[PDB]
Amino acid sequence: GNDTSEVMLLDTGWEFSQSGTEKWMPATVPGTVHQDLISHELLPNPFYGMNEKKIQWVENEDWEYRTSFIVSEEQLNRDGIQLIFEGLDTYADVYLNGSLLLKADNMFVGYTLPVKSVLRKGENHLYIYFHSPIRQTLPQYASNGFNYPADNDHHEKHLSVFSRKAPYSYGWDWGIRMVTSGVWRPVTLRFYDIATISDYYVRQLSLTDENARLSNELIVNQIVPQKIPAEVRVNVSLNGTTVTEVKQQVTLQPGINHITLPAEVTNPVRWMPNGWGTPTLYDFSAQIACGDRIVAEQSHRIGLRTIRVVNEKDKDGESFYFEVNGIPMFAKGANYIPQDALLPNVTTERYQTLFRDMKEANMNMVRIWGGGTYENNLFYDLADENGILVWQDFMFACTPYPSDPTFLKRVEAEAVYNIRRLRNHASLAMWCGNNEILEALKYWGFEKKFTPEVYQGLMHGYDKLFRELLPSTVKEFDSDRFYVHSSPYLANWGRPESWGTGDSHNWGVWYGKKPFESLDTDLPRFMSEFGFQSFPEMKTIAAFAAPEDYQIESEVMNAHQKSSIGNSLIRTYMERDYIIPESFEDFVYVGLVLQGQGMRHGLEAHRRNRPYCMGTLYWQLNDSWPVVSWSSIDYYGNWKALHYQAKRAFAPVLINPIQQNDSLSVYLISDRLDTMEQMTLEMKVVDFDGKTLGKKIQVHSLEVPANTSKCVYRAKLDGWLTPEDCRRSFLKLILKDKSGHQVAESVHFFRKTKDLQLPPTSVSYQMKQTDGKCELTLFSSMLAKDIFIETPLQGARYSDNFFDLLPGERKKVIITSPRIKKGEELPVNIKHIRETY
Ligand SMILES: *[C@H]1[C@H](N)[C@H](CO)[C@@H](O)[C@H](O)[C@@H]1O
Ligand SMILES: [Br-]
Ligand SMILES: [Br-]
Ligand SMILES: [Br-]
Ligand SMILES: [Br-]
Ligand SMILES: [Br-]
Ligand SMILES: [Br-]
Ligand SMILES: [Cl-]
Ligand SMILES: [Cl-]
Ligand SMILES: [Cl-]
Ligand SMILES: [Cl-]
Ligand SMILES: [Cl-]
Ligand SMILES: [Cl-]
Ligand code: NA
Ligand code: NA
Repeated sequence: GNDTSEVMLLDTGWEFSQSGTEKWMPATVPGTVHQDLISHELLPNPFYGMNEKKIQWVENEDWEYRTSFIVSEEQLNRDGIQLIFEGLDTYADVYLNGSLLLKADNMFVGYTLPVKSVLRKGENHLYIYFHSPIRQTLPQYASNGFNYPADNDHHEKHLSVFSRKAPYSYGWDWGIRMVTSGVWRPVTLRFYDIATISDYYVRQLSLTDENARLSNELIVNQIVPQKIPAEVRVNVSLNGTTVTEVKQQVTLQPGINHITLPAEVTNPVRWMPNGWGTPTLYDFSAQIACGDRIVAEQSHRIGLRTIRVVNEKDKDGESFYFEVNGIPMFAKGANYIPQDALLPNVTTERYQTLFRDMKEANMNMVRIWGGGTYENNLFYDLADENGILVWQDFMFACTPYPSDPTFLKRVEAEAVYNIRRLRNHASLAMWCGNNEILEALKYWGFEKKFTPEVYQGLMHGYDKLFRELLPSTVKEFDSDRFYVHSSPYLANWGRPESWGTGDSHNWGVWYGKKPFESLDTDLPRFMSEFGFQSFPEMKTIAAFAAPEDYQIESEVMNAHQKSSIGNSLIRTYMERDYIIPESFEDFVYVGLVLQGQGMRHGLEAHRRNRPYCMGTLYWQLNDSWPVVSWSSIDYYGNWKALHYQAKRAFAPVLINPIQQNDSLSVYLISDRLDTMEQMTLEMKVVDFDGKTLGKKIQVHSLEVPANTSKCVYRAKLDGWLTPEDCRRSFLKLILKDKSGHQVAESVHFFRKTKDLQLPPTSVSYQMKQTDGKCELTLFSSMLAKDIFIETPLQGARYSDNFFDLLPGERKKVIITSPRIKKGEELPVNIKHIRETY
């Protein structure tokens, strides 16, 4: 960083051409073939209506990129010059001034190339030829004798498995097929003296409250022929002030040098996850000094913490949980997918907003699921500074893969590159070999699809990749981080004997058609996947569809559904709990309410059942395009009802009323580090007009210990509420400390929404609108159920939404958007259940 090197970004002056046309046009780099075409209206909007079919032709053509740049005489006399490609998608021939520098074959590898002997004083010409990844792999497929069973690869021929390229680019059961190419990450040229730091690893040797012991491991590449005396320095600082400083004398030899400097931090300030404290980061800087001058420098942000994954046999089967700084931590978060069909269109602002969405929803963990990418350095920096643990899959999902020597050598290159790239992040907690490949080999009926000899080949192939190569590479390069070969590693949703062993993917809800209530009984040791779909709200549907298409199974809505079951299954689930509205608009509103309430029920069952269950990661956080899917946040950044419900279900203190077998239990759930003493629970039945039925019920002298779920109240329904009252009232619950200050509250309904006697009502609101802001006060004299405050403004944020407005209780809501202007009244439309029939 702060050294005598000069860096030139090659981010301007690029042109592209469809190969064999000789027509050139301006391009943006980093970027994609598809975005470059869109920018010159050579493709329609890939996301609108039926346009998916209309853009498939791009994957059959080859594509060429070129730029030129100036090098001075002074630059050419530096000791060394490197050209760095952080990403090429995928089969790319790189030519500089007549030299073939590189034949790239892995989207997930960065390439560092020496170019000083090939550079010229004046103009320099860089050309890149991108072979179609389809045409490049058709002969490979022809030679194979069988088709890999990759059902998410939306083509007769399943060519995805032969290419180290983002699996979802070929299609997915929530995804558009956009098999793109190009310079997907930045290109840089570094001019320097003596040497570069190829790698800086801060290895934590031990950590106690009294001391942290580190080993600073440096790989230094020396480009000059002489022996060079040098001083290696490491500076450890906190908030700009030096904590400790160490140095070592060396003489650097030509080529690779290994340097190790120990360092200690007495009374260390620990990194803590979101909800448990501050995600404190130290600045570790390494310098190579030759005389006056600092020839190379590299820094990392470093969090001092311990992370142990506990996976041991016990009385219930096999445990699966995270211990952070010595304390077992119930996991709360979601599975993350790519934010766009076109990865470089995802901006810094969009990454910062997604981490804001996770932190505000009380999350402490994200799984980077194995059909996407190894994410960019910014994703992992934001995880570090927001206290969110990362579960990292390798990029293999839902099919067996090849295991021939050439293919395994490509995989080894990506594994070593991305382990060294990511191993200094505080957030990084564990590596996972793949998503569901063992499950697929055991249970998806491959015995019947292939010969005995091919099935046998697939099974031996699984072990070579997932039980040998990947675990050895983690042992060698990240030896204190946990690795598991697959998620889920043994449990099957169809086999209850197996649920006590490791993590679960519960396909029972959605694919199995089970009701949401099944989640109270079908418990795992750790839920790493479960979910339910929704249509996104109307302002997103209008981005891909017209009013002619507003039907659950129109041609266009079916084109924005990629699951087998499809859109009618949502109708099937809705009927069990809600009256089905006639309006499409009203159906969509109720679908959002449905997904939120059903999933929140599962999240609550998982926390309630700790310590048998030690975490829950729902499917899925986010969307790559305008689509019907399992997401809690649509493509445009709009929170669905699920996201507000995840935030509530993940609250550090939670009152959880649960009704089973005509009785009510109330559990108090805490992920706090401190115990709470002398607490009062208070409850009160209130009818849909605001009249108390009976007296208040009070439970005193309650203890809520750190990191526990405990029952503190049970009562039969017969003898308390009339069946008529269960249709016409709700329970208010509140938790207060010794002094009577409120620390939590909850609302309970005794019957399904469709069996409620909801009074017709209207929600009135006053509005005060300034620049960037609108403050609403809401009022109804009768209960309004599950209200949705709807506005046309894309990405508008709400203090709250998708909540019950209680009878004669005024409610303040704040709406923020940089697009909100004083004197330009924001349109507001307030929906509620009773209005839909
Ligand atoms: C789980 C997800 N629910 C889908 C199938 O139900 C599919 O994306 C994949 O199997 C995921 O792991
Ligand atoms: Br060089
Ligand atoms: Br180099
Ligand atoms: Br050495
Ligand atoms: Br990047
Ligand atoms: Br293993
Ligand atoms: Br019941
Ligand atoms: Cl020196
Ligand atoms: Cl937490
Ligand atoms: Cl076969
Ligand atoms: Cl219909
Ligand atoms: Cl309820
Ligand atoms: Cl009404
Ligand atoms: Na990079
Ligand atoms: Na919990």
